[PDB]
Amino acid sequence: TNLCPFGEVFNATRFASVYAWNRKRISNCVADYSVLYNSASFSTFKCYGVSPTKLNDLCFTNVYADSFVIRGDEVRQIAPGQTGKIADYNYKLPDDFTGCVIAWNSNNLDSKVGGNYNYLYRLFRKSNLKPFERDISTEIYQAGSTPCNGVEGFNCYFPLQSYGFQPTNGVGYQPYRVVVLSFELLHAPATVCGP
Amino acid sequence: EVQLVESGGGVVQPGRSLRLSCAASGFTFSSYAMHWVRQAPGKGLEWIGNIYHDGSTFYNPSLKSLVTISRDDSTNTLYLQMNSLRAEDTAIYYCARVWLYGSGYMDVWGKGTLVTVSS
Ligand SMILES: *[C@@H]1O[C@H](CO)[C@@H](O)[C@H](O)[C@H]1NC(C)=O
Repeated sequence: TNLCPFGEVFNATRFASVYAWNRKRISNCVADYSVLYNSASFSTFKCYGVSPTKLNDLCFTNVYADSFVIRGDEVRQIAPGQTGKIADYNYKLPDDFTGCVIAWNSNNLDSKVGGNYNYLYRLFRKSNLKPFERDISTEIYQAGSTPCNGVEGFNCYFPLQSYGFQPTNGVGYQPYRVVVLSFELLHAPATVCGP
Repeated sequence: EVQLVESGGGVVQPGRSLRLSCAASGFTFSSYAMHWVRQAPGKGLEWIGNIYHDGSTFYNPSLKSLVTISRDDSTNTLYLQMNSLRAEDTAIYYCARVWLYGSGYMDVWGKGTLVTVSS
């Protein structure tokens, strides 16, 4: 009968970066989804495999909330079948994804006038990520035809780059907070239900 | 010209602190992000920490609370505080510099400092 802690997810003070996105398991609660879609704060509310209006009528199990911060034009890369830096090396959604991608502008929280640098994205990986795979591993990688045996070769590229968030940046470069809700459709005795 | 110089290495007791300094000369220290790297003899390079103009410090998840990266921008310097030294931290340390407006190429490197720990 108790409420699901969406306020600890959407209204959190700090979000982790997209390379180290935060995953929260939501279970044994009643989820009131009607305060999400009718809120005018979210610019992007795109649900795959479920309509957002019917979210109150279905009982799920093992609901996952994935929270991170990406810039403005990369919100389209949080979708099944997309390519880019975020989809390949930072956060990959499966082709059979069911759930909802919610994203809203957070320039007045996540931008500082000198430049906010608390948010990182991985620039390169040897292979694309598997879906729902987290790469917090920061490893020095090479450049080509010379090994990284110290300084001596071509100098060694770093995988994680920080976003340059200033509030004077135009929209599209501005911080957008992304929460991805992921469900499973009625395979076990369900724990997460609507009213 | 562009130059990174380091200081602070030596032979010290384990558990005693160290303060390694990386002075930058010839370029403005802003708009570049600074890295600390170490390598052990017989081992490859291991990245330690990043710090930006904001003061955002990012550490290696492998080693926790042993180091503390401290940037200073009045005199274009970078400090590393190392606390509670273990025997395996015998390493050559390097100061690295990336441009924030390109790929993560580390451009020029420090020549390095030698840290030898023993009892
Ligand atoms: C976050 O705070 C605003 C402030 O009014 C509130 O309207 C909104 O419902 C909160 N979000 C959640 C998920 O409770």
